[PDB]
Amino acid sequence: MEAKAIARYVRISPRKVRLVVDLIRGKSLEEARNILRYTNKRGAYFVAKVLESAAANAVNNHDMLEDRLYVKAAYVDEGPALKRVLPRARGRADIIKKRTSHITVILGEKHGK
Amino acid sequence: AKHPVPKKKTSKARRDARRSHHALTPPTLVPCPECKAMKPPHTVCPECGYYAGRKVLEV
Amino acid sequence: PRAKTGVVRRRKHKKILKLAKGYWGLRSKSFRKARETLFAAGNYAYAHRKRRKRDFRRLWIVRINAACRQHGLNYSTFIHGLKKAGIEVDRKNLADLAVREPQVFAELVERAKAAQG
Amino acid sequence: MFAIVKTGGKQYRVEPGLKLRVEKLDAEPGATVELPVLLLGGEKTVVGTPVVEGASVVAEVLGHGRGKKILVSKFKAKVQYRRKKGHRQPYTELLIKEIRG
Amino acid sequence: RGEVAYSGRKIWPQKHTGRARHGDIGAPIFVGGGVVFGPKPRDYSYTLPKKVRKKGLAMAVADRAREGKLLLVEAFAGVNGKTKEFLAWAKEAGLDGSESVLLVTGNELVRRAARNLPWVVTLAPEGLNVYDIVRTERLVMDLDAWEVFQNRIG
Amino acid sequence: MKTYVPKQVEPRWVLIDAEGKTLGRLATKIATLLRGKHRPDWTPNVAMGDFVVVVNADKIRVTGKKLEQKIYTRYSGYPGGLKKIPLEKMLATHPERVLEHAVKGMLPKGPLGRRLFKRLKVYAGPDHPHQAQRPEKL
RNA sequence: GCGUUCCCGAUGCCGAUGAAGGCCGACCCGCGAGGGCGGCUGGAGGUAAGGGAAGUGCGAAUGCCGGCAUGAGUAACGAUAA
RNA sequence: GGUGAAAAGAACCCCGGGAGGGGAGUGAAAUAGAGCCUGAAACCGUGGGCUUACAAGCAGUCACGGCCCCAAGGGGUUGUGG
Ligand SMILES: [Mg+2]
Ligand SMILES: [Mg+2]
Ligand SMILES: [Mg+2]
Ligand SMILES: [Mg+2]
Ligand SMILES: [Mg+2]
Ligand SMILES: [Mg+2]
Ligand SMILES: [Mg+2]
Ligand SMILES: [Mg+2]
Ligand SMILES: [Mg+2]
Ligand SMILES: [Mg+2]
Ligand SMILES: [Mg+2]
Ligand SMILES: [Mg+2]
Ligand SMILES: [Mg+2]
Ligand SMILES: [Mg+2]
Ligand SMILES: [Mg+2]
Ligand SMILES: [Mg+2]
Ligand SMILES: [Mg+2]
Ligand SMILES: [Mg+2]
Ligand SMILES: [Mg+2]
Ligand SMILES: [Mg+2]
Ligand SMILES: [Mg+2]
Ligand SMILES: [Mg+2]
Ligand SMILES: [Mg+2]
Ligand SMILES: [Mg+2]
Ligand SMILES: [Mg+2]
Ligand SMILES: [Mg+2]
Ligand SMILES: [Mg+2]
Ligand SMILES: [Mg+2]
Ligand SMILES: [Mg+2]
Ligand SMILES: [Mg+2]
Ligand SMILES: [Mg+2]
Ligand SMILES: [Mg+2]
Repeated sequence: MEAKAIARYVRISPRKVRLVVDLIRGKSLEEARNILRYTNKRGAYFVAKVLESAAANAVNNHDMLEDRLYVKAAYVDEGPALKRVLPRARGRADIIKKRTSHITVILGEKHGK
Repeated sequence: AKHPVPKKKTSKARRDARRSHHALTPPTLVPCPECKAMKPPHTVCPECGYYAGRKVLEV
Repeated sequence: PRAKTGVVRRRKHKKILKLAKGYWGLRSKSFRKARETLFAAGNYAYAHRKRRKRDFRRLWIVRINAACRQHGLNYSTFIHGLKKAGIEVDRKNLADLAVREPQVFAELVERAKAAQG
Repeated sequence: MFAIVKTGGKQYRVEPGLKLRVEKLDAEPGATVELPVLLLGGEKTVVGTPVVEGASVVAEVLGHGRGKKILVSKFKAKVQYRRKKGHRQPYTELLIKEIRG
Repeated sequence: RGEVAYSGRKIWPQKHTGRARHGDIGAPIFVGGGVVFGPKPRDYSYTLPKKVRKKGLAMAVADRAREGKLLLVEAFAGVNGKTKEFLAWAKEAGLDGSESVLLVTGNELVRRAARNLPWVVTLAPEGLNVYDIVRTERLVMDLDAWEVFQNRIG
Repeated sequence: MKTYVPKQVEPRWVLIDAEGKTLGRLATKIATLLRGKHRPDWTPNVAMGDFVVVVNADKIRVTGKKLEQKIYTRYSGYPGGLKKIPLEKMLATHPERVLEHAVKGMLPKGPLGRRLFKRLKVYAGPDHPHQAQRPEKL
């Protein structure tokens, strides 16, 4: 059994968040939180936050039991970019694109033999 | 928009290869004698403060 | 009536791309880089199908040589001996006799230097 | 034993009981047996004896299931302004089961 | 590209944009653009040799007849143009409906009657024509019509 | 249909001492041996020739004049240096190379060729402190 | 020759026991263009034999419209009055 | 431009400031959940199989060999040789 979360349209850029999601892929939820807690990155906030939601769901909706659970897989996917103008010299006008993320965490439970 | 400019779209491969160093390092962390907590070495942290430590508050 | 591209093109493309599966960059991903790669591949195979016929000739001839030079003499002498003896046999291919059952080959050698003695 | 038959303009080492393809033979029925040209002995206790196109009476008997098969390849020719695919070659095959030396 | 709603202003300098050379956006490389050899309204009719028309109509009936599918009726007990009636009539006429019939008469009423039937293609005698003849399996005409036909050709 | 191919074979060492020989006429043989062109298993994609040890280089004879006649360009340094060293000298100082260069030269260009050259063991003999199988070919 | 759109064929025929379209296929047919057959998706259309008619087949036109890449986590974030 | 036959447009609970999501519920169907039918391709990701740090390239092709899913054969991969 697994439990998942997904934040959609987060509005940080994938490349940027992926970086921290890579940090927690496959750790105990404990380790996960600790790591995010002291990871110096905007993405920390977001990822952690959806970690938490995943955990909740797990325990609360899938009688899953905190102590036992880790990050089975995680991953961020690109959402639709917000395209803004950015004016340049000689009146050129480029389009900057603030990108947008879909973060996904899915926890499982670990052992017991 | 001017003088030097790249002559070829750079392959996924070569893009990714460049990024073989971009991976993040997990924060470095430790016990804290008073809390079962985790804090960076050589820092006070929001509980534990210290033995003769300054901090939030403690009784 | 209008007849828009509709389906057609996508399909003709997938066809080519199916063929280009396995190739490197967009050579396997680009419905045209693929087609470029494919032309070459076609020619190479045609060229190479003819090549194969020779690649093996050579193996064999080297096979034979090492083995009959092993009883002391040229592939060339050996072959002439055979010709002179009459032996549609061998077919450079079937001097694998050189390897499995040497006794056979050995005799063949004698025959070869027989018609040369 | 052994034996080096010649057929399809190619020669093969045929063994006590096997086969591969040889090329369409006028052996119209599958339920048949042709014997093909012998060409070198075999070496066992039955012999070890070769000869000048082995026209030594001895034949190899082979029966054969079969059907003019096919396969694939695809022969594309290309230049520059010239392409030709108009060859899917498959190639009539003839399967066999060799019976005795 | 002329019939099109746009302007004719030429969109770019033509010479140092560093874009492709272009005129107005009507030109058919454009999407916005106008159609190239599009269809226009046209008249597909042509005068097929009167004689051939005659030959054909003859040839057509002929055929249907050499098959045993031509029938000249006379008895139309069907009246006031009532489908029930034509039906019953077509019954003891042989026309059961397993065969498409081109009923040709001048009888306005027999038209009305046989009209709405899916397996019947009703037609006045001056309407006799090969397409209809061939469309249908069986051919049924009142001598009335068979005369005007015999009179479209003698 | 047939085929030919060999299953992994145990390599066979060999010891030769062309102490008196013309390098290159010697070397030519040493190569044929390196790639297994003498064995009738020969298979070109696979690398299965003798191992080949050679005591007594120095010694190797050489035809006409190659006193500062035969010159080993061989070394392009990198910036302005095409170091060239005459045959006498090689022998005079690390002479095992004379036969090495020779053999490497008549070996095929690929990874495999690169590999076979490793299988060659040349010592300014006699004595190839190194053998636990030496079987002298001539 | 193949295939696309449309008409006759059609008051027909195929179709929720699944149309078109999409994704697979190492199978069958065809020299090939293609055509089949099977699985998955899809959820309402499709349309033989044989003919008829065309807005009928794209890789290139510094083509056109759109989407998304590369450069790149790079230059930069607009007065050095803090 | 287009959810669905019908808003039946998701009460309520859970994490979250919210957005978002997880359950619950409606629905024949919810990867029909609201710029929602179908949902191709470029492009971005996650997992897996084979592969790779002495090697020289229009990137393929031909032959052999090794490993990985079915068995006188196929499929995927690619080490070396041409
Ligand atoms: Mg301005
Ligand atoms: Mg850009
Ligand atoms: Mg990649
Ligand atoms: Mg078109
Ligand atoms: Mg020319
Ligand atoms: Mg105008
Ligand atoms: Mg003007
Ligand atoms: Mg330009
Ligand atoms: Mg330009
Ligand atoms: Mg228009
Ligand atoms: Mg005309
Ligand atoms: Mg009617
Ligand atoms: Mg239409
Ligand atoms: Mg039905
Ligand atoms: Mg059914
Ligand atoms: Mg259609
Ligand atoms: Mg056109
Ligand atoms: Mg062209
Ligand atoms: Mg563009
Ligand atoms: Mg840079
Ligand atoms: Mg910099
Ligand atoms: Mg900077
Ligand atoms: Mg509606
Ligand atoms: Mg679906
Ligand atoms: Mg749906
Ligand atoms: Mg619908
Ligand atoms: Mg959709
Ligand atoms: Mg992967
Ligand atoms: Mg090296
Ligand atoms: Mg290596
Ligand atoms: Mg390399
Ligand atoms: Mg190669």
